[PDB]
Amino acid sequence: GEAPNQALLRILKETEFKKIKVLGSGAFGTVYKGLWIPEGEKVKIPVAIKELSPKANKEILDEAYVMASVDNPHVCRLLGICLTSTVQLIMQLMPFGCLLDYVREHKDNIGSQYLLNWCVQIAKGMNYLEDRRLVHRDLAARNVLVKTPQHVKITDFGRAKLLVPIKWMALESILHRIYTHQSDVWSYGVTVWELMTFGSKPYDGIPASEISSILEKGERLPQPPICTIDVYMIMVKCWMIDADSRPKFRELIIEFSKMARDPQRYLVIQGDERMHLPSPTDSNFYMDDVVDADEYLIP
Ligand SMILES: CO[C@H]1CCN(c2nccc(Nc3cc4c(cn3)nc([C@@H](C)O)n4[C@@H](C)C(F)(F)F)n2)C[C@H]1F
Repeated sequence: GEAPNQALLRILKETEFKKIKVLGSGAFGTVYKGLWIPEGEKVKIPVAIKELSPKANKEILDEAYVMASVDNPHVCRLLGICLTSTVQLIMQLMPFGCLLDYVREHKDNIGSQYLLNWCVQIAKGMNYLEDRRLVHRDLAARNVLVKTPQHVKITDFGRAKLLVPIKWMALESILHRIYTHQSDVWSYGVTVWELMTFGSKPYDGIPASEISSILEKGERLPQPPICTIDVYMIMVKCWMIDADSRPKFRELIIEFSKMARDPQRYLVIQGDERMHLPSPTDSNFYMDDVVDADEYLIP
């Protein structure tokens, strides 16, 4: 019926990696910036290490299962796990952090080209997850990470399933707990709104229990000031009541790619194209034998 999942789960020794500093901390545990120095390979790989009760152990292994099973340039994969007293997930270091914080902090240097290219990349990553029959269930700008300003990836498979974030959820999901690739499209629309408003909070000040009612009446997130009607119409289509009436991720790739070819026709930003963001062709952008996880293949 379903294809065998032949993904390899790499078990890493504690001695092969070192923690440098804390990147983030929450109820889940803590995420560290680190370096992975495998076997006798002559490589140093920058990594994010998530360090974690037997039920929270099952939750991290379920996320590890999904994360080890993906392989796409716009999705974050699991590099390996370490089985210590506490289970650790070894992931790629995304040095610019999450896209949500990035748009808030670099707003004055974010042009239309970057915003539209990020929409294309997220749609590509989501289309890949759809090809793998994976429903994300938690797509949001907080769960899109920045490898470089020109390269983003979807992460956080903590809610991902085969075949709660109320303000990012489709109406069928809030009311009936129905999740499909089309409910991920709704979240995609909310994520694009977060990018276009440079990280505004959706339905700010409105309690989560009031969202279902507000959506049923037909209220939607407002048109961001930089968006032309062309961009907003796309967002609005992601928020149709009929799931099948919403665009598909494959069509979202096409639509945002056409717009990314003439970005100033679709997003109106003051001082656009005179804006500068770090690129791997900059002084001290990037230390001996350091290799990015994307260039380090198999054991
Ligand atoms: C709740 O766990 C999440 C944590 C983020 N995850 C993730 N997936 C793949 C790569 C990756 N690397 C990654 C994550 C990073 C990072 C650099 N690289 N810098 C930050 C801070 C400064 O913003 N973070 C956040 C999201 C946090 F600290 F929370 F992790 N991080 C996916 C899940 F493990």
